[PDB]
Amino acid sequence: QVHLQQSGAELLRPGTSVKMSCKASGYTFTNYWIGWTKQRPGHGLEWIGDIYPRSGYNNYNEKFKGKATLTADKSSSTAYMQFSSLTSEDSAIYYCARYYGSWSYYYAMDYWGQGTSVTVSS
Amino acid sequence: DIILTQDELSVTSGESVSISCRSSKSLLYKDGKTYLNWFLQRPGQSPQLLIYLMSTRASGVSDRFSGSGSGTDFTLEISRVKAEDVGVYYCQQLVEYPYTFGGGTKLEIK
Ligand SMILES: C=CC[N+]1([C@H]2C[C@H]3[C@@H]4CC[C@H]5C[C@H](O)[C@@H](N6CCOCC6)C[C@]5(C)[C@H]4CC[C@]3(C)[C@H]2OC(C)=O)CCCC1
Repeated sequence: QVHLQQSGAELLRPGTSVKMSCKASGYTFTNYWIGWTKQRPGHGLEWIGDIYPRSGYNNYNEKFKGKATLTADKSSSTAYMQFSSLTSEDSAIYYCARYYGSWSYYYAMDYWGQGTSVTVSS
Repeated sequence: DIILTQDELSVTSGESVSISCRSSKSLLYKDGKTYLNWFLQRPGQSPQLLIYLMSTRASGVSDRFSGSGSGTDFTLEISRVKAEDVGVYYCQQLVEYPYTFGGGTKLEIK
């Protein structure tokens, strides 16, 4: 069955970087877009960015363009998200998810990871 | 950015309910498609997809769920509400960058 397995909870100091993983199984990783979402209490869901693993094409919500870096390793079917310059506002659950559709068009996140909890504290 | 507005809070089991999502702008794209999605986030779980392109039920989703809309008003209809439908319902648009979500509407059964 389709599965997106995300890495475990992180507790980090302000100004550090984190790199979290999203390992895909049960479908062809290079045929679908992956995107990342941020969920904090009081702020519902926010879109961070998408990547098309086959091509490495990535694009961002302007407000995360400074902060988030998306990559994909085709050989391990793993997507990564790196966050630099962590602040207390980065304390959130982060999801990865696959999009229904193809390469030239997609419609919605159809299979979701379980979320990675990042907590930023001094 | 496109703003999607939902009430924070929405019932007895078996009743019908609907969730409203109001867009600041038309979500119709030049291809005639409306890039509006509905997700359910059950308590302590990841979001799950219900509806895409405003009115297409995703594979494996109960036909109790249906989506409609017109102009800037969108509706998720739920027939015969069940315990498994409890959670937060989010709308989302993919017609313009950045992609944006509604604030979520919480559904509880009494
Ligand atoms: C329906 C409209 C909404 N948007 C469009 C914008 C669309 C993109 C425009 C640029 C394209 C370049 C190239 O041809 C393709 N690349 C695939 C990756 O490898 C490199 C080649 C497809 C490409 C990235 C498109 C994919 C689908 C894109 C995101 C569409 O969005 C969706 C959800 O389908 C427009 C504004 C917001 C996004």
